[PDB]
Amino acid sequence: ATGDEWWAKCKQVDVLDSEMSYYDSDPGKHKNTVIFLHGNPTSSYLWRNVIPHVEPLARCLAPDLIGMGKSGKLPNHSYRFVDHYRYLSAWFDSVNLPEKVTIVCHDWGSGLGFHWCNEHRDRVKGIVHMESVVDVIESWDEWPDIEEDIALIKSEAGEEMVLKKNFFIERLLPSSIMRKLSEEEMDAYREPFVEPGESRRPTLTWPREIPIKGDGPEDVIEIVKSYNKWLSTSKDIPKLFINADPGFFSNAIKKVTKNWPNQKTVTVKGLHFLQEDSPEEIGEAIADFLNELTKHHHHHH
Ligand SMILES: O=C(Cc1ccc(O)cc1)Nc1ncc(-c2ccc(O)cc2)nc1Cc1ccccc1
Repeated sequence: ATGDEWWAKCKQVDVLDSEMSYYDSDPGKHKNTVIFLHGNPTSSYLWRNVIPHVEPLARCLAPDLIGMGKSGKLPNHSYRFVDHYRYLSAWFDSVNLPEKVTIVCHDWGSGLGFHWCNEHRDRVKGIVHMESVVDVIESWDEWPDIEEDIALIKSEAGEEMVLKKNFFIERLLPSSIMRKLSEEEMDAYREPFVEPGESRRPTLTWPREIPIKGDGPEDVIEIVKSYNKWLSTSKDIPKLFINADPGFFSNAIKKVTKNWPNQKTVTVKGLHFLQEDSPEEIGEAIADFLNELTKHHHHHH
């Protein structure tokens, strides 16, 4: 599936001063509805082999975050978490969502989705999350050891690595898929970032936002602390954690969420970009989760 083939099935809608591209399986159809949120450095294309398993059960939306995929670029090249939330938040209001939705999310898309859910709790049918931002990083012994890499990316070498050498696309992304991407799959991911310079800025700002205790930005830390607190006691919100084996953040997520009520776990084969190694098994687990939702079980503990 080429990039042009994927985006040919996608829509665009104005958002604030810009526009966002997005996949919509059933525009205008008020039914069971699932929103898929990608992360860094991917796009809605990441969900292309997952959505077909969910589409029979739900209208599927998968937006391109601002500055990414086929969505607009911001002329000031500010793509902090709050910048992204601004546009995603407005996007939610513009695609005719029913009263409650299910969020499926990955990486920084789970940061944005968790926060959106925290701020619209009455609209959350359920949350599927994987390789997700579930808490502030307080110890590098509980987490993958990227301390030195984050420091490196925060320095001036970050601009060279990403703006000029597109590090996240050309090295990080394929390093954390187990299979080898086809070269039309790789071009799909290169496509939004082919012009060197500031078009790649979103893939540099995103790791610069990572919520590290005593090193991460206070606004992202407060947002994460506050949706982590909410999720930790969200007994009324059904949740699926898709664990990637061996994964990247998966092991740290496994233990950060031990205490969370009403969360089931399913493990699949994968590193960070698990959707490219087990698309079908991720798709089936979502369909199972969605079939169980409709039973609206009254859980005891
Ligand atoms: O900052 C993030 C977002 C994030 C996701 C989950 C989570 O629990 C906390 C934060 N991710 C990130 N941020 C920075 C880096 C990173 C940067 C440089 C480097 O040499 C290695 C990893 N990696 C990553 C994730 C990643 C992506 C692809 C492959 C491996 C790992």
